[PDB]
Amino acid sequence: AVRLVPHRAIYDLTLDRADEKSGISGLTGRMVYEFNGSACEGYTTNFRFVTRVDMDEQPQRVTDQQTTTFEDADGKDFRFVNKTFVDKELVKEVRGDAKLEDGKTVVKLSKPKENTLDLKGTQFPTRHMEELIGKAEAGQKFYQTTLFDASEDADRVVATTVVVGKQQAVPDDETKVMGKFSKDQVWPVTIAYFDDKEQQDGMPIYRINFKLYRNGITRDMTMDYGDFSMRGKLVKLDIYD
Repeated sequence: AVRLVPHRAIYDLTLDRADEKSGISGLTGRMVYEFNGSACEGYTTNFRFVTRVDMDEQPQRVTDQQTTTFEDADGKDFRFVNKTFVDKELVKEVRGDAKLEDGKTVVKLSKPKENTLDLKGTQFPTRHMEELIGKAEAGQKFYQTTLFDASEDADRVVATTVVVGKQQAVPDDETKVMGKFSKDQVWPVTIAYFDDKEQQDGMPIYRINFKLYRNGITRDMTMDYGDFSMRGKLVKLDIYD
């Protein structure tokens, strides 16, 4: 019984920490997230991820990831498109479908190649987000689950461990931008992503920390990619009707 609010949110990306291994000297970027739909309607998610990464030796590299998804009301279907541009050239495109039928996840992909995949039964991003809020509202602070998000190659189920903290409402730069929801409580949330196939030290493949609102909005993002981490700060929030 969670009602995610339709909105457009623009985040400004900055470099948090850089490993020597990474070779990254700078990273500025932006992310634009738009989410619309309804339990009756369904959910449409549009997002673009742009990172300008500086390398000392090399010329700048600007990666633009553009994606669009749709998830059905019942949460049994999930349509997805992944485009990735490197210095303005489309270098990767991922496009397919997945359905929740027979406690299995059948993934039908249009691109790069035409392929079907029976995977482990799971949940999709809107449902998972909804479960995160519910568990949080009901006082839960630690749990394990799986997810299919159609990121990277869209060929697997990811185990996600969620850790929730105490509700806080500390006004910051992000809050001023938001408006009416600016004075609402948030839950600190850390999601660590694990894959069964291999872990270097049982390390998660990716980890993100964020502050989450009851209505699905999030801010104060930090993405740990391993060697390097990125920061995402909300800079503009548009609340739809």
